[PDB]
Amino acid sequence: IVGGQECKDGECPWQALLINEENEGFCGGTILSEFYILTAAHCLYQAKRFKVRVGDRNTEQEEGGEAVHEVEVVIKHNRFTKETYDFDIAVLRLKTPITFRMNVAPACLPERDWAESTLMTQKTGIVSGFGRTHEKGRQSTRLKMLEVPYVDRNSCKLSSSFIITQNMFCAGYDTKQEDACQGDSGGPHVTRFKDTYFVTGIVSWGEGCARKGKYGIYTKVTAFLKWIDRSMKT
Amino acid sequence: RKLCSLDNGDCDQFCHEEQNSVVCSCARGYTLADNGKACIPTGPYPCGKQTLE
Ligand SMILES: C[C@@H](C(=O)N1CCOCC1)N1CC[C@H](NS(=O)(=O)/C=C/c2ccc(Cl)cc2)C1=O
Ligand SMILES: [Ca+2]
Ligand SMILES: [Mg+2]
Repeated sequence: IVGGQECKDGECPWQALLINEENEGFCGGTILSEFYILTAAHCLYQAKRFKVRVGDRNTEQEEGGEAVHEVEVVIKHNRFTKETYDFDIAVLRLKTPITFRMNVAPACLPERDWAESTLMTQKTGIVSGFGRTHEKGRQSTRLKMLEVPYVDRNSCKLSSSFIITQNMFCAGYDTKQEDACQGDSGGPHVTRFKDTYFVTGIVSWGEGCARKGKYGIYTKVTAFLKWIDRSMKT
Repeated sequence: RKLCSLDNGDCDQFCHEEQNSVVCSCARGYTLADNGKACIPTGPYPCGKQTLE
């Protein structure tokens, strides 16, 4: 996350981090239930063996809420493609269930029509992660969150050098220095409505991080709700 | 602005329109209250809520 603020105690409880053999985070995820994590399909080609960590806000201290979970099944969308990052979505089933507590809780899955007419028409969403703090910087040891305005679809298309499919949406700023970055991919994009937070996107890609005239591109979760429902039953 | 487009039809969460009438509903893990508008958590740590203690 470039810019933004620290997630304070209990504020980002649905955050998950995919960690490699060296115990280092390389992608984010969203807690959907005791057994399921939502992430990006492209993230699955960034490590041979990985695990999921939850309830962590500071990677350099033991806060007491941390839990590591092994992955039992990887469910990648069969239409995903590395050329365009179209269908950039995956679901992970965990070997053991997540025990909810302080800093460990799921985000709600919305219904499609209501989310598109009501959530995606709000001014902003919230993105979060332990990714780079600037395009060429190091990864954050602190979990960060950032408010990102929804961006007009036409303007977004005009700004992009790569195709924007029906499965993607844009969020962020034209010139202001705030955006998601490398390391945040796979992470949560949520929308608040009456003090309840709903999953609206997955951190997907961008031409760098926080560049002038460029926005953050997210997988459009509302297009994949039936797919997510199926994946969570098998 | 009518029904669901007028302040979410007074619903806490999901709003839909059936036969010129607002019908409210809730995310998994909540139940619709007696007033047919508010959403009540069925157990501890319900989805979408920042944790307190
Ligand atoms: C343009 C994009 C990219 O390479 N692709 C592959 C083909 O399909 C389209 C996307 N790029 C360029 C490099 C960049 N990598 S990154 O580590 O800087 C990711 C940053 C990022 C910024 C904002 C959001 Cl919301 C998500 C990721 C990248 O993805
Ligand atoms: Ca820690
Ligand atoms: Mg920009």
